[PDB]
Amino acid sequence: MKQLEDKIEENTSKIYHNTNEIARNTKLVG
Amino acid sequence: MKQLEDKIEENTSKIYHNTNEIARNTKLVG
Amino acid sequence: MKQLEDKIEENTSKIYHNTNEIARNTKLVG
Repeated sequence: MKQLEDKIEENTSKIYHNTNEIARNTKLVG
Repeated sequence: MKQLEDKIEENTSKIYHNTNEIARNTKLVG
Repeated sequence: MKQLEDKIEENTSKIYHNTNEIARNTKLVG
């Protein structure tokens, strides 16, 4: 369970940062 | 298993939406 | 464990590719 939870959280964090950078680019292309 | 599967699916959904927004921005920057 | 690990890795790969495309768009909007 716990190492798998660690891997999922690493992906959750990568997704978080990507979502912010996508939003930044969305604003610039507007 | 099942709560972990729930978390993975939440990430799969976030990735799905991000992929669509990235494609949108890709088209605009072309 | 193993099928769940497979699903996590599929997400890790999708995130990898999205990160590269986001970087590409970031450079173009600069």
